[PDB]
Amino acid sequence: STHTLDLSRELSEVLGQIFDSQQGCDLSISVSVQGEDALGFCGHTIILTANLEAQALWKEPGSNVTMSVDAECVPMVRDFLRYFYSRRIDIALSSVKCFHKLASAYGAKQLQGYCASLF
Amino acid sequence: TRSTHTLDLSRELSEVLGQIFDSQQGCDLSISVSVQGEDALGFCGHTIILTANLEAQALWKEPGSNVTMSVDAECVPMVRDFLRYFYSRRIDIALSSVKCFHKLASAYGAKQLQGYCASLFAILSRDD
Repeated sequence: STHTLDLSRELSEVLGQIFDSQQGCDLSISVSVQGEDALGFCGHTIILTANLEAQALWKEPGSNVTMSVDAECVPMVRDFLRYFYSRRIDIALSSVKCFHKLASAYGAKQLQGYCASLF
Repeated sequence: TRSTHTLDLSRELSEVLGQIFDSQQGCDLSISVSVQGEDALGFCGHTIILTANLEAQALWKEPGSNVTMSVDAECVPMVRDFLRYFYSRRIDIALSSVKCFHKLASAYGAKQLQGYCASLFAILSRDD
């Protein structure tokens, strides 16, 4: 007889909130838009290296990664990076075009396959 | 705005986080398990994962810190599964371990585990 306790349902948002806080980072993500560095974010190598979707972000702790995105796709970058942590993403008609561009350019094969089927 | 398509691959996360602890690589916390004074067994933690869990409140320390855990000689085999529970957020408890797992949770602020173990003996009050 073995009685199991499971509180693992929270883990999707638990990991998502680690990215939201932007504290204890060991990776710097710069978002260059129209030449100049428009936005900035940070990552946690320990969480990122565990996900095959975040293969583009599999770098040495302390490395600076430069993300070049279209001016149209600037609001969809935060959700895209959070998807590597949370492993959950909500896609609408207006964002399926931009999310497919990001997944193709940054090796998020599962997301790329999902966006392609939504057309 | 009327149609939203959601992708969810978050089911893996219980074991994904559990395997991070299993590997014992890329640690930024040293956990020394002492039994009757002298050091018996050693482990390592990841502050980023541990600080996210309220159960691991005892392990909420600066990256690089050395944490000492003073446990009973009987509760030594339950130490590895107790620390993994902070990562995986899942634990398998038996009749022989429910006594030890309640001692660990009470002494190291794992309130959810302490509450679960206490409710279990109302069921295990009998032999089998």
